[PDB]
Amino acid sequence: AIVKCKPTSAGRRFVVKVVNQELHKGAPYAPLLEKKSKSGGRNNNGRITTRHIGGGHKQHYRLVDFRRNKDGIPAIVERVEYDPNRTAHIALLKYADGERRYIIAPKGVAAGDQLISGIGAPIKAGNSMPLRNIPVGSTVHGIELKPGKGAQIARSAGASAQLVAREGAYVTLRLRSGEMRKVLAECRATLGEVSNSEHSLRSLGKAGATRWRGVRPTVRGVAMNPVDHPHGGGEGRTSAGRHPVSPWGLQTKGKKTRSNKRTDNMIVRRRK
Amino acid sequence: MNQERVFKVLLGPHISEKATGLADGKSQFVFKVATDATKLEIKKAVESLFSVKVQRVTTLNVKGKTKRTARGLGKRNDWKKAYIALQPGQDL
Amino acid sequence: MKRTFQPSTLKRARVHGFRARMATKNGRQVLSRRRAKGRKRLTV
RNA sequence: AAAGACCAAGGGUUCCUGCGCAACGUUAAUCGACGCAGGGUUAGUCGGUUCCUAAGGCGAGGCUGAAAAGCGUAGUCGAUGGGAAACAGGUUAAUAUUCCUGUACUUCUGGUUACUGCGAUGGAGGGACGGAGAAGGCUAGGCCAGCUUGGCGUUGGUUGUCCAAGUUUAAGGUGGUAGGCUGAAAUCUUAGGUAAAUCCGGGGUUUCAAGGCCGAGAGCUGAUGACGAGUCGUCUUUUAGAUGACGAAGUGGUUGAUGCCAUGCUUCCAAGAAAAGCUUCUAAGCUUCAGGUAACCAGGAACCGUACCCCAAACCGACACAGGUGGUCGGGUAGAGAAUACCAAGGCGCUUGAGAGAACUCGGGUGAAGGAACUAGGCAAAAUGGCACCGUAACUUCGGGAGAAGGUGCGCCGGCUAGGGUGAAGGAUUUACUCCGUAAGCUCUGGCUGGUCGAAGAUACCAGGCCGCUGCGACUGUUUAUUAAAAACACAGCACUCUGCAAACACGAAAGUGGACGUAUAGGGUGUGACGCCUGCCCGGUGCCGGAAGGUUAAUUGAUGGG
Ligand SMILES: [Mg+2]
Ligand SMILES: [Mg+2]
Ligand SMILES: [Mg+2]
Ligand SMILES: [Mg+2]
Ligand SMILES: [Mg+2]
Ligand SMILES: [Mg+2]
Ligand SMILES: [Mg+2]
Ligand SMILES: [Mg+2]
Ligand SMILES: [Mg+2]
Ligand SMILES: [Mg+2]
Ligand SMILES: [Mg+2]
Ligand SMILES: [Mg+2]
Ligand SMILES: [Mg+2]
Ligand SMILES: [Mg+2]
Ligand SMILES: [Mg+2]
Ligand SMILES: [Mg+2]
Ligand SMILES: [Mg+2]
Ligand SMILES: [Mg+2]
Ligand SMILES: [Mg+2]
Ligand SMILES: [Mg+2]
Ligand SMILES: [Mg+2]
Ligand SMILES: [Mg+2]
Ligand SMILES: [Mg+2]
Ligand SMILES: [Mg+2]
Ligand SMILES: [Mg+2]
Ligand SMILES: [Mg+2]
Ligand SMILES: [Mg+2]
Ligand SMILES: [Mg+2]
Ligand SMILES: [Mg+2]
Ligand SMILES: [Mg+2]
Ligand SMILES: [Mg+2]
Ligand SMILES: [Mg+2]
Ligand SMILES: [Mg+2]
Ligand SMILES: [Mg+2]
Ligand SMILES: [Mg+2]
Ligand SMILES: [Mg+2]
Ligand SMILES: [Mg+2]
Ligand SMILES: [Mg+2]
Ligand SMILES: [Mg+2]
Ligand SMILES: [Mg+2]
Repeated sequence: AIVKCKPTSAGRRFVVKVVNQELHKGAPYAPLLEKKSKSGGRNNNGRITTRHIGGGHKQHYRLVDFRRNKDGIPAIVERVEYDPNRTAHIALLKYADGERRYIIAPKGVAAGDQLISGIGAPIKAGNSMPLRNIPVGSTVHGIELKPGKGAQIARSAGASAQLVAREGAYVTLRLRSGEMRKVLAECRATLGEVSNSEHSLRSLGKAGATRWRGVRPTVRGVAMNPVDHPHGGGEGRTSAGRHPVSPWGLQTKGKKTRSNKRTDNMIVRRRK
Repeated sequence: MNQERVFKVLLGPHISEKATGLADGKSQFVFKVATDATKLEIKKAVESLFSVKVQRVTTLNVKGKTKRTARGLGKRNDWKKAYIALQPGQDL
Repeated sequence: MKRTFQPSTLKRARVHGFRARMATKNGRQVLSRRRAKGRKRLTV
């Protein structure tokens, strides 16, 4: 489902698109939609605070059910949809009581599949259960950190985590970052991989496609004047002239920035 | 209107050429009215006074003219005009 | 050639009118200053 | 395709009439957007207000902050969006979808009658929406013919296959069409819709398949009306302003929108407002009540704007300033066309003229012979230019290059000839806004030949110059508003690095907010800059990362000594 475009024009050369024909061709589920107005990555104060954000497409937010807390009641997937809010696909579960919900679609999940969450959920790659009921060695996604807070960890397209160890009240997961982390065994997770794993194979072909996604251009620091950037200045084209730093002076080649002593006990082994 | 307001609504007939032509041809009479006189208060006032039957009242506000003269820009008062149409027999 | 003044009475009111000035403390200071000088016009 | 007519913004009386000309008007002025005075703007349906919300604002308490305040919950505002309804004709010096005539529509209030479970701040539905493309169906508008009225042409001809003008008519009602969407009904039950639900959602049976929703437009009616050149009153009044009765024809064909069906359909990816009005369901309450429903009668629809200019002399530019100013309408012939030329409806000749016809300047026309010798440089100019057809190189990422290059034809009038569309007949479904089909007539596209005029037929306007080598940047894009458009910036792609979520990072004394209602295929920073082949050696310096045996080392503590 990776399609390379023919070079019928400049800007179409090097366009590689993910075209999923199994996605829903109609409208999303209206009761689960919600207004989502854009910021230009701008603050409470009206200040930017996050550069390169602006001018994408209008998007409805989809109310994705991250706390799959309808334990016991089975569901039918019955649809997989496109979500503009995330790189993963979403599936519209229809529960046995008729309630409809949106969840992150797992890898092999198609319309008509049966998903269930709870303690006694069968071990198949769409189901959700607390991490203590997940056998060691399973591949999981959408892992809670706080019981009841909802899925937080493995959520983007193709994301997954590996359950490597299980102590008393904690479970050790291997994140796709390579970090070994401790998670409460009471926290819920969904078995399997997240869908749309081929999303990384796509290539935008042109400057416009990045603008379609709401990303404004990045200007290099060496292209500026010294008043704007630490890398600015120089007659002719020059390098940074100093150890590379952010526009606010923080070194950006190495120079670890993690300063969270509160959560340090949850990190077994650290990788990024 | 349920008081002595009846006497403070109509300020007097309008004495234009358009007014007299309207009085003759149609049965409409142009009055000067208070600027806060509603169309219902004008109809009631012209019925209590003048002892006639009013068919329809239409009103318009008239901007006072400025006349920038003699050390400054003056201004005449804004005033309201009512076109009052009666039954054909009545002449007010 | 488009010039700097592009009149809009609604924008003029919302940026410089009496209620815009009375909404803040520095705006109330402008009205105090303009009353103390004796300006015939107070706001626009 | 405006230099015409409008809507908005902005302005504010500049609008019209009488009087007037000092100043204002780049001259004069009897004239005026100028002076004095008077007049002029009429709404249930237009636009506001009112209802509803977007971004955003303010924000009871609240949280935070030396103070001033900041942020924000409940709320409350905030259109550029959503939400009831009106058209034609007449009329003023100046208003008209507002006044008058005619015909409508919407929504409220009161009362009477008859029947009846009504009730939200809640549930559900609905409202309710993207880009592009297509092929239909209409309509406005255009043209032609017929008809009516008038004419018979200062000069050859013109009683005719002649000329001119007109040939109009809305909303609404009826109609449910082209066409679009969706299976419908009964019954039983139910982990859902924060509580309840008879509504919605889910589940199980039985029956029938045709029920429902939407929907341009046609026809009929509206309309015996209105309008209509003109005729007869002629008071007049010359310039023919008005003056009040009558008033002919008012029909077919074709073409046809960028308007409507259409918020439809197809397709794509970048995945496409909200809320209310509206329908429906119940909760608290209310139970002869109230309330609801339907019919009839009666009455109402308040307030504000409305003049006038609005590609402009009335707005933004100090000016009656060659600039700028959002949206709508936009006829004819030619034309692909909203280009262009000439015209229409309308509107103008741009507020100093009159001469003369020197140099020189500006903007053009033509030019002997030569043809880039000019010049820093072919700057400028000249040239090319349309359609159909033939033909077209290296190189290539296979798309291109390419309109490569280059060439042929082109007007007008006949002869023959091939097909679109529409279309009375007739036939069918002789069910009806039905289908098939149709002679003539209109209309569109061709083919083959012949003749003919001119120097010249893409005859005007309009309308690519082209080729070869090489540097730079891959490309479309962006930029020094006002001497720089580039090789600069961006860019897709690449890589390094940070970041485990109360993320890094950023703005904030803070609360909080962005990142993100995202979660390592993610987010930030840095550098490089499509693609192809690649990207070598150096860790001494500086930075960063990791380690911690040793040395040194802060506040602190205060042994000991000396007073
Ligand atoms: Mg980048
Ligand atoms: Mg850059
Ligand atoms: Mg620079
Ligand atoms: Mg610096
Ligand atoms: Mg250098
Ligand atoms: Mg009236
Ligand atoms: Mg009014
Ligand atoms: Mg104009
Ligand atoms: Mg004046
Ligand atoms: Mg005038
Ligand atoms: Mg003068
Ligand atoms: Mg005047
Ligand atoms: Mg606030
Ligand atoms: Mg307070
Ligand atoms: Mg409001
Ligand atoms: Mg609006
Ligand atoms: Mg007018
Ligand atoms: Mg609701
Ligand atoms: Mg569209
Ligand atoms: Mg003759
Ligand atoms: Mg049909
Ligand atoms: Mg007007
Ligand atoms: Mg100027
Ligand atoms: Mg002038
Ligand atoms: Mg001008
Ligand atoms: Mg413009
Ligand atoms: Mg033109
Ligand atoms: Mg020559
Ligand atoms: Mg020659
Ligand atoms: Mg030559
Ligand atoms: Mg030379
Ligand atoms: Mg020379
Ligand atoms: Mg040149
Ligand atoms: Mg030229
Ligand atoms: Mg020449
Ligand atoms: Mg060179
Ligand atoms: Mg370039
Ligand atoms: Mg410049
Ligand atoms: Mg330039
Ligand atoms: Mg570079």
